[PDB]
Amino acid sequence: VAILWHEMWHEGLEEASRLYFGERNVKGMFEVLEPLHAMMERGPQTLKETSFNQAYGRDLMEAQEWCRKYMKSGNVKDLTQAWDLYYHVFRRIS
Amino acid sequence: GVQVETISPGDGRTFPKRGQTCVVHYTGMLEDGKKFDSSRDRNKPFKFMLGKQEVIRGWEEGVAQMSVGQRAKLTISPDYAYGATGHPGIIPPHATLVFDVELLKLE
Ligand SMILES: CCO[C@H]1C[C@@H]2CC[C@@H](C)[C@@](O)(O2)C(=O)C(=O)N2CCCC[C@H]2C(=O)O[C@H]([C@H](C)C[C@@H]2CC[C@@H](O)[C@H](OC)C2)CC(=O)[C@H](C)/C=C(\C)[C@@H](O)[C@@H](OC)C(=O)[C@H](C)C[C@H](C)/C=C/C=C/C=C/1C
Repeated sequence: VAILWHEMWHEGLEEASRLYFGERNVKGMFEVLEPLHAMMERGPQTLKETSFNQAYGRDLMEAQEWCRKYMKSGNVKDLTQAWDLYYHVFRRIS
Repeated sequence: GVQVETISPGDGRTFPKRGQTCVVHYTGMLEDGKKFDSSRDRNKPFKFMLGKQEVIRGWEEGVAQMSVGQRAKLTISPDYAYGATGHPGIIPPHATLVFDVELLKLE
């Protein structure tokens, strides 16, 4: 299917934060986020995917890294640092 | 429920409506004064839309009865906050929370 990266990340982040913050589902949080990070990995193919990448690309990649660190450390503090960056990009997408 | 104790008075007439965006500064702490989060440490205010379940019930009901400019002390029962589960690694089970929150403006 065809979806704007702007829209994909908006609904994706809303879903992930509901699962983590609302339902205490960290496993489910990883389920929804990983696909969206995988899409970014193949890279922008349109002008709108390119501009989104230029604006929000560094922040999302850094957030993925804090998620990655959580995975090794067990430090809930690392997950909150990821969500600080996710919140930041979200409120600019809106 | 939630108890609201005034630290500094607001204008007494400009209250938030459901669907309005409340801009606040907050410092949150466990009932023994241990701080867990503060927007003032970040120098940037916190925004949330009232009556949308974006935030815990204690905030929804506590902030609703504040008027612009007012700095209040919200004492929130675990029932109006994170309950028996709490928030793993951050907020313990059955925790009463205390927020110092100032309603800066409405949008
Ligand atoms: C840097 C990490 O910081 C966290 C906030 C930290 C987490 C742990 C807490 C000790 C705390 O330190 O806040 C804290 O002091 C505190 O308890 N707060 C935050 C200040 C307002 C009161 C209270 C609160 O309600 O938090 C809440 C609480 C944790 C969970 C709430 C509670 C009420 C439920 O009805 C709701 O169910 C879903 C979830 C967190 C928030 O205020 C954030 C903004 C909002 C949400 C996540 C949900 O509303 C979500 O819904 C899908 C949304 O619509 C958002 C806008 C979508 C986007 C993508 C998500 C952004 C994520 C932002 C996360 C952050 C800034």
